[PDB]
Amino acid sequence: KPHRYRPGTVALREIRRYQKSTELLIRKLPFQRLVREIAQDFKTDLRFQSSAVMALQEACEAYLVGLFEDTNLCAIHAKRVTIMPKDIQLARRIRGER
Amino acid sequence: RKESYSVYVYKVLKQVHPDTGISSKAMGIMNSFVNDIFERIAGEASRLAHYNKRSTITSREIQTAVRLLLPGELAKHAVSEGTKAVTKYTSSK
Amino acid sequence: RAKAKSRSSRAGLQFPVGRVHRLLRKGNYAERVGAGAPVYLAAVLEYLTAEILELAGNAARDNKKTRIIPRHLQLAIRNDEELNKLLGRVTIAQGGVLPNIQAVLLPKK
Amino acid sequence: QPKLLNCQLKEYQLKGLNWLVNLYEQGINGILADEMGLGKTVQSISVMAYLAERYDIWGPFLVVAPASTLHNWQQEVSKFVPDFKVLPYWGTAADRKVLRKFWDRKHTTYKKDSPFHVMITSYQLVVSDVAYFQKMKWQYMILDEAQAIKSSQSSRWKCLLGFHCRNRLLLTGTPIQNNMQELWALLHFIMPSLFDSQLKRLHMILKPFMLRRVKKHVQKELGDKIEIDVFCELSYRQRAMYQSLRNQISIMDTLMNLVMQFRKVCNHPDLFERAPSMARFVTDSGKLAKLDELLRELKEGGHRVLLYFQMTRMIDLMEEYLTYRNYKYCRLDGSTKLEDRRDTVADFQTRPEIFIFLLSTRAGGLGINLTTADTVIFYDSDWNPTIDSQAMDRAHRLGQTKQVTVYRLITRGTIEERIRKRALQKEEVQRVVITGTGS
Amino acid sequence: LIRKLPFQRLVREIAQDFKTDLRFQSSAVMALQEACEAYLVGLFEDTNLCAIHAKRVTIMPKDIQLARRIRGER
Amino acid sequence: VLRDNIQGITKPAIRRLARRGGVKRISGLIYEETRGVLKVFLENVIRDAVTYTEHAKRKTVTAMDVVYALKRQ
Amino acid sequence: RDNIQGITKPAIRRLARRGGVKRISGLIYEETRGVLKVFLENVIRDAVTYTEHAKRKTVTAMDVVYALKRQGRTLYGFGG
DNA sequence: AGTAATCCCCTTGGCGGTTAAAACGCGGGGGACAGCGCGTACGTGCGTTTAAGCGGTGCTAGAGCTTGCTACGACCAATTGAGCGGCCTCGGCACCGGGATTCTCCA
DNA sequence: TGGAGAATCCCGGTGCCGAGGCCGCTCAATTGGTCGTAGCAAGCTCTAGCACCGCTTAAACGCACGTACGCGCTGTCCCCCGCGTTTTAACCGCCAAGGGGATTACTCCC
Ligand SMILES: Nc1ncnc2c1ncn2[C@@H]1O[C@H](COP(=O)(O)OP(=O)(O)O)[C@@H](O)[C@H]1O
Ligand code: ALF
Ligand SMILES: [Mg+2]
Repeated sequence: KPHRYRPGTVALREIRRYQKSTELLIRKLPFQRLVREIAQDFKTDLRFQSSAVMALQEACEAYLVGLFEDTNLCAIHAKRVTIMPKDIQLARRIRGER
Repeated sequence: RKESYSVYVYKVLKQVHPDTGISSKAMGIMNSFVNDIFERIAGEASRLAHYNKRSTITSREIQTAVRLLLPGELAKHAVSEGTKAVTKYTSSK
Repeated sequence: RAKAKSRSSRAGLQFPVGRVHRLLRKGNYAERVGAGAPVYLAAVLEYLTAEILELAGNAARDNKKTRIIPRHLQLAIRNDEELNKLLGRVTIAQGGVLPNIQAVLLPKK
Repeated sequence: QPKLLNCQLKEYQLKGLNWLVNLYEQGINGILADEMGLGKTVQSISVMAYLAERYDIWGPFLVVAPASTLHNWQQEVSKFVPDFKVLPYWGTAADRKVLRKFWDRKHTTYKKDSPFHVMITSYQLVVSDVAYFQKMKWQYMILDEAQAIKSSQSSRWKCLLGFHCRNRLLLTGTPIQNNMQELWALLHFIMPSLFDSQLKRLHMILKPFMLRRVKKHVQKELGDKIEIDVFCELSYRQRAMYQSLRNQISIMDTLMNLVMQFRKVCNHPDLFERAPSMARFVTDSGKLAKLDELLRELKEGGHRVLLYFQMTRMIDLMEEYLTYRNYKYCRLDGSTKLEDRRDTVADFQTRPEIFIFLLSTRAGGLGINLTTADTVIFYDSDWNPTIDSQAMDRAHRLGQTKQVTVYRLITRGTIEERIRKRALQKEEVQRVVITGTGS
Repeated sequence: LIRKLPFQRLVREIAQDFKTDLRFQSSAVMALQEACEAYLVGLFEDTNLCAIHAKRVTIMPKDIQLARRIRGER
Repeated sequence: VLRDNIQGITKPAIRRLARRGGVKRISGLIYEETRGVLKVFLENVIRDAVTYTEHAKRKTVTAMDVVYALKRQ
Repeated sequence: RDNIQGITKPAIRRLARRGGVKRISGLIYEETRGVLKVFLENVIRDAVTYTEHAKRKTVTAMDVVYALKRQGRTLYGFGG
């Protein structure tokens, strides 16, 4: 029989890994292509500096990491340990994005 | 020819922590921090002059700006540092 | 033609009272810039730079590092209540986050 | 002569070395203005090898060339002194940064151990890296085809003027070019203490500062440039366009536009707007018809041909025509990278299966050998006559294997007439302003 | 909604910390009151969503604290 | 000196403000929590409004000083 | 094209770990992709507006930083 | 003074591989969620009393505006040295490996 | 309580690349004098902010009391986690291209 950590144990071990670190968590090349797509939707035959798509990635990831915190507090404010779409929808409505 | 605060940041760093270095990316955030707070103060000083109908950005404008933009204890310590720097610029030339 | 000594040296500052005078003019914040206004501002810019780097040098020392890193700036800025209030809408490149796990998430007995 | 050369100088080149040495030892500058193909790139090496063997100067020597010539220098310098140490300062910025590591400032005269004696670079690099070319001092400078300097308003004149160089030598094909102030820029460059800012007196004051031998007196085995100004004729499509475009002159009062727009359709109407078949494409240009006929006659003759174009888009259209027929070819224009220039010139010179070389007038005209061609066709002509002369003498050159012939595809009745007439005038004027060996 | 006189006295009481014997223009009080009522109304909205999200209908102090925490007021 | 005037925003007033926010039912602990919210807000408005007042060396706080304090929120 | 699907499930997981989240409904992932692109659809259009109004045919790092700063998300490190 | 060629540089695109990250399958566990019972805590209504609101009176602090001038900043030309771009190097930090200590889970 | 084993830490070694200091120079900060004006100063006007009184009645408070709703408990089931397998595309490097921006040449027009 294999040894097995319980459900939720490695979620905590992962939290302690992605907190306490600074690496970018979205893969570089996929984010570039999404940015180029959204750029095409606004102005064709644009170009981007490397530091422009880096600057744009850093702002996005910080926005999503900071958003999840507010949804975790919504989840934890209900009885739940699990975040659900209605927590994002409440968080963004309290923030005033929604 | 670009211009940077890096040499002035180093000469503050080597005062507060003469042993301690700074990485270029950290120095970049120091440039961004100085630029952002310089412009935030000057922006309020502009508005304080504008509100008063005055053509001059005095040290009085920057004092009232500093007491608006900074938290209560950073405000008082900064106002202290600023008021003595001017008081030693005055009584020189 | 006397031997020039910088307006910073006379004010007693590292930060450049000259650039702060020019930049207060180039930005056209107002028509006229007082003589002491660049001095007062250059002193506050120098002071706040020391506040950041004092706490960040401590945090660098805690990490057993000789050299300050964007991580240490974030830790300093968020640990100090007033820097955190001064920068509560600023994202720092490669700052990361504070280690913070909500109490309910830690395992039961 | 310096035994370091591992080569003989020719008779005329040895007197040329003596002149160049005399100017150096007397502390004065001059122009080596020998006719194209007589060997100025060799006399330039001989004086460095003398400064090595006679005085152990061993550099630093700066050698500034047009970009397509830079491999001609790199190779021939290595030939005419096997022991010289050559720095090839060209490439991307990162490559030049790696090359610049060898610019020792600390010795103003280089030891024979120094990592170079001679440095070859582009007329664009000396202006692009000027801040690095300043903060340096040169024992000698060659400007390898100095008619590039002839505009005193050019930055490459303003910059190279002040490089802190103890002596300077210009090589040129014919220095007189458009006029006399455009000569003074070359004279001021070498001797700004003397010249600062009647046509009988010049011959007696340029003589100390110029040497100007000519290929009737030198290399007599290079039989004359047989030439056929063809005076071919428009075709129906071109003349419909030409008349519709010449009508614009009647409406006018814009030749600054139209002379190009006229010469575009003089070359091929598909440059203006494209037609679907080779029968139309060959025959709807009077030039391309007469060219295709002549190329057939030449290929049956076993000739190998250089075609010069003024418009690079015509090198594309000609390259369609060539690929739609049986002809193996090379291309060399100002869009090519320098290694492509090196190899295509070497490829053409390697093997006689290649029929035709397409060359742009300027990028392909200036200064590297094509001595296994035998026929030169100006499909279009340079409106400065001197540049067509350099192009002709890339074939008509020392080592030229066979009797050269030259063709020029003048379209009768077009704006092409004005251009070759005025080139004919200007080459006459240029022989008013010079005739005589110099020294 | 708030009674005018006890808001004036609240304003006076608060202001006395910063400068003794300030004066307040009558319009300046209303500009503070109309901002405070609008701020409290707009916060109770955000708390009511927190209650409704936690399946309560009765708003509770942890709803105010969650509203402010997400608005960044704390 | 004045004191305890934060009890001048009564509990019915907090009801009206909550009902205007759509609240159906109100915990009895809200009423003191609302005062800890209003006080921390109204302090940091008036701090700026007075800082704008005294800069012009005046003594009445004007509606313009309030507007500039709110504009700093 | 749908490079929004290139914001994969593990990446959204990693971001939620840094956000301190223990357990994630599988419905969160498609919600998070919708939220991310609505962010990018505002920052890039302002960053492009800067490049267009300043008459350049490339987008620089500082165009983004002005675009962020103008929407209240000041970024230090990329100029700024 | 114009327009076209030439040449630099820097961004985009493609090709190959290699391996690290994403996707997929599957058991089970424990957390989401509906259901239940109670009890206490909030909404309602009434009688009480408290002071907010209004109309009216009185005073003076000080907001707001004009006059007069000189102290202070704008403007220019000559001087110079503080600050930037380029080049070099060695030491700090990362990355690895291997044994030591810690923590988690089923017994 | 123990134990096994995975996961996290530590200690020393390796090496590489970026931090810290040096060098040349330019151009931006400083010195010196001029000149205009604005805002600091003294002075008048009267607005409106503060204070007090007295009345009215609508708003606030204390209390009774019913029942609507918050909260801990119980049961279930479904669905997201932990771990092995399969596979795909992100990363790296190297070559091409093209494009654009600066410069240079030559002619026509003024
Ligand atoms: N003395 C010589 N011995 C052998 N070859 C020579 C000599 N002089 C010139 N050549 C050849 O003449 C050819 C063209 O000479 P070059 O100097 O390049 O002409 P240009 O005057 O246009 O530079 C070169 O290939 C060179 O090898
Ligand atoms: F001197 Al030449 F082509 F004539 F290089
Ligand atoms: Mg030559």
